[PDB]
Amino acid sequence: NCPERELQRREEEANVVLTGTVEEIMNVDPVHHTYSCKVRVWRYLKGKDIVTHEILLDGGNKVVIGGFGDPLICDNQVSTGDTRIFFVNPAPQYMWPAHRNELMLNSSLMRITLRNLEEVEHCVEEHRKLL
Repeated sequence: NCPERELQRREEEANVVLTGTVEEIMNVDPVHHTYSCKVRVWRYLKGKDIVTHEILLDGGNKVVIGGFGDPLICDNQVSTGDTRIFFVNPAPQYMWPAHRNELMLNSSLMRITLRNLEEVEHCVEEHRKLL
């Protein structure tokens, strides 16, 4: 078993949460031993406004996500054609230019099922109620 933070904590530590399809595996980051992929976004579950103002989208619905293969994350691998729920954050400036204009994976990838979609949306809405 691989220890994973509670859903509550994960939603809290990820400013952007989206669903999408892996279209292409891109380059490797030899320093952190991770890789990036081009992902066609379907819908945002959180942080859509953050992506709109800080990321230059390709073709209007495609983004690059990096950090796959990270040892700190339990479910961290993908192949072309995979569909998942991604918990990510825009890459900080100190990770530029290697990860410039990329969203970085923050916690385990989740499969696309209505149960997962419902639970994640609820956790996002609850955290928003404290507002």
